[PDB]
Amino acid sequence: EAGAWARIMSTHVQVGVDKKDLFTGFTVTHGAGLYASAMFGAYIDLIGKYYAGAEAGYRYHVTEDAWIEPQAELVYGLIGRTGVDVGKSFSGKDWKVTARAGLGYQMLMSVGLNAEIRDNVRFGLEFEKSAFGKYNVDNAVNANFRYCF
Amino acid sequence: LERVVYRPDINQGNYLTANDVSKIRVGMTQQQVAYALGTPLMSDPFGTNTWFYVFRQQPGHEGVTQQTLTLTFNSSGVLTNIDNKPALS
Amino acid sequence: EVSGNLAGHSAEIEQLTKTKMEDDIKKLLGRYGYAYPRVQSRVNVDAGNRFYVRKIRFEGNDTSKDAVLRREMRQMEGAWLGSDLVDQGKERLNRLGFFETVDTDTQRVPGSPDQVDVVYKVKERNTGCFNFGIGYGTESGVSFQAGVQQDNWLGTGYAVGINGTKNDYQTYAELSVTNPYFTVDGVSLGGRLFYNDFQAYTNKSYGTDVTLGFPINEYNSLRAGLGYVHNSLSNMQPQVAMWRYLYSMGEHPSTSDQDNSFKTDDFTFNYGWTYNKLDRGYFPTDGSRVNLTGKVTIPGSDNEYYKVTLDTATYVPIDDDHKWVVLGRTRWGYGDGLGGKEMPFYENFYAGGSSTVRGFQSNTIGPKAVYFPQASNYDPDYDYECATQDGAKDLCKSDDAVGGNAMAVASLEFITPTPFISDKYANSVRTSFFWDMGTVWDTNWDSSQYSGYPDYSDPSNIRMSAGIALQWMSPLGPLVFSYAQPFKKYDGDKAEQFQFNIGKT
Amino acid sequence: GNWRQAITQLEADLIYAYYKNADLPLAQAAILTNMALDDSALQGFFGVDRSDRDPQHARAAFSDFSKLVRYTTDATKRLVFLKDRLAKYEYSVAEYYTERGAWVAVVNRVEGMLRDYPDTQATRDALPLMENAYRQMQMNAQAEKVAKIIAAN
Amino acid sequence: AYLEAAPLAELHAPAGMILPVTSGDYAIPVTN
Repeated sequence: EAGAWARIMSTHVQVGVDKKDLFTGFTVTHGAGLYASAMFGAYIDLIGKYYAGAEAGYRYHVTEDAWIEPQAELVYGLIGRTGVDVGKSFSGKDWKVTARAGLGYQMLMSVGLNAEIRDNVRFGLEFEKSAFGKYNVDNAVNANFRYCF
Repeated sequence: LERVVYRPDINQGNYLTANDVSKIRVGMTQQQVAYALGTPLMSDPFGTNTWFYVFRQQPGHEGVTQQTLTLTFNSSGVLTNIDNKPALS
Repeated sequence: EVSGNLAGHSAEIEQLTKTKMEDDIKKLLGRYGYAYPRVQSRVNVDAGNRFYVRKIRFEGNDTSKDAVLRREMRQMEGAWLGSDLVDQGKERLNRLGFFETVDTDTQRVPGSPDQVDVVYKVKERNTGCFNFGIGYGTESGVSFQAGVQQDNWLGTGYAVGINGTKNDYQTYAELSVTNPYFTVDGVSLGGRLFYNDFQAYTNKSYGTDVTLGFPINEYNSLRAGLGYVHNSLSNMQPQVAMWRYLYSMGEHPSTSDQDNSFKTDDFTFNYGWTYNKLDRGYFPTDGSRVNLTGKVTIPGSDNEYYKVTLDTATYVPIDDDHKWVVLGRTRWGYGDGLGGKEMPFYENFYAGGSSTVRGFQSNTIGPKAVYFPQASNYDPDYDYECATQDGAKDLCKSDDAVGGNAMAVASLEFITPTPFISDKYANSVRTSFFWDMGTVWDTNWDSSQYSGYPDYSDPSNIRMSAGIALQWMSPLGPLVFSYAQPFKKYDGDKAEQFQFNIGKT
Repeated sequence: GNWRQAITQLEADLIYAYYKNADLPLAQAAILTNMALDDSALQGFFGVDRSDRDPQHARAAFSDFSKLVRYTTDATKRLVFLKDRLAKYEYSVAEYYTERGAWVAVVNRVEGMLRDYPDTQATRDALPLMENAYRQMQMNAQAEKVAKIIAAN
Repeated sequence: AYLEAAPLAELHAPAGMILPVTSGDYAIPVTN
């Protein structure tokens, strides 16, 4: 569950310790930084080195056909960023349809839909937009339809 | 092109051969005639007691060959006449 | 010894004789027209009665027009029955490709000792499909794509399809209508129209064609037709092969000059020959298919050339139950000009791709473009700098395929049973092993003027690859997926190990 | 109520809900009309004449409506409609054979129409087909009989 | 569509002609 590690390169030597679920550790050189990760259903992803940032999230269930999942990630050169996804599934006696959407702050936003018909009809589309960035997407959409005889 | 394009052979009507046609005689019953020749393929839809036996063949890239046999019966089912036309006019 | 109640057919039975022979005799009499002979055995055969067919009816044709099935029979009503006159009908229906299964039956007419009912049963397949979709954004604008293709349109027997697209860089469309039956004897008639305006150099073209054809035998047919294509080119990038052609045509473009134009009006004559004895439309187990077509120019055209293409494949079963099958495929073609004229580059042959040779990128096999040293607004960081005065001072090599004047592709494919059998897969999914190879090369390549560059005239540089492929006639149409690993490649080649496409060809 | 409720109500009358949503394979659990199995939305939209399609479903429908007659007011007109639709099939088959030249099939096929549908328009329109078929041969008496029946009508 | 179908009417023969005998099927009784 824990122990030391070391590696060498062709005169440089780097050492550290891996110690434990939340796992942590550190690294130094003989040129330093920290890292950590966890696997619960939550997760942790932390990286810090002499660039920094961390990502964490968890899938939450709201209904038997819907969920909420935060996956925010920070990036340091501090650049604010976060991402939380949601979704819902649909079904019926002769069909099932899945719709998806999300928002990620930089801020990227997208939507889409996936419909499944009994035998010969398939339809879906996607749209992308963003806001508050140094660049932005005003409006873009892609869509396709198939019907078989 | 009219004489070039392939056409499948077309057969129509019942099969006839001289060996069997010569066996029919006036006085035979409908059962005897049908037995000797087989079931008629055409009859008079409007009530005349008569049977038609027509042998017609038209091979591809060939003319038409046929024989017409008309059989007439009385109200008792007894053959009354044999109309033999070995070829088309 | 042989005896029986035969109508004089003693010579035929003797020829047949000189344990299964009883059934060969049954087949002989079925050809003569005895539906139910009796053989006992020192064999005595009772020929029985002659039979006639009372009527022919179909079940399961919910979408197709009745005329579609009746025209494919050879046994006519009101005539003697023959086994050969029905079995060929059974095979004939399979070749249309409109059915999942074909069953046959013979029924007795109640109360009629010498008449039968001939009944065919089919299950119609879902074969056509229509698609459209869009793409839009403020960066590039909105693009459209749509089209429909069906082999059987509403069950009328007509083969039609409409396709086209419009976007910021090209305009393309085509329309095709073919009637497989124009006359009662099988004379076919069809044609197509298209438009192709590609703005990217500039490449604008359009044209139409009409094709006539008819059968000449049970397994053979002929086709012929006419067409016209307009071609107008401008601002083409100077190339060695391209300018050889231009010099042949009498053009003299300025040295490394991007400001240019060229247009031609070419009238052609179409012809072809086919053979088709396959026993199935989607997954065949026997027979072979040969498709030989070509075109020639006629007086009054700007170009003078001819082109012949051969496309053929053979299926041979290994297993008596047709579960193990070996498939051979080969494709050949050749073209040239007349009167000193070179063949135009827009008719050149290309090879490679999931359809023609697996594991290689589409149209990437063959001679590559060699570019001459100009200036543009893309020179700093966007253009092919060796094509300009600053990036290069001599002829620049590249991997840009230009196509050739000759090609040869062949492959061997080993078709096997699937990992498992299920109702949804038992007759819809098939897997096989294959070995693919082929080559494309040019002609009239003057290797004496360009020595430091590859010699494109040597056909021996054969490209080869192998892999595994999966076929599936899905509810959404034919799909084929495969993976292959190239073994022999040459500098400039490109590869794609995972490829798939629509299972049509 | 609404058909949307009928779909919701499927969680629990069933024949009506199946009919409203064209759940034709499920409406047969009652074993009155199966005519929906003889058509298609695409064929309808383009005005395609379905006379040449499979008539077996129409035959079953005819049998069941006869059983019900043996709503009646409308069922009788439906029986007339179906009978005429059936006659059209035989008519089309006769035309095909006339074009192909199997005159013997034409004669027997039309005679069948005469026995089975003596009151439909398809029969009156078919009558000229027998005269032609008889005139391909030397069977002049039948052509005369056909001409006489035509002149009377 | 079925309500627009043309009415049916029996055919009659000229004197001397006999019509085919009606088959035992597709018989529609007279109703109100």
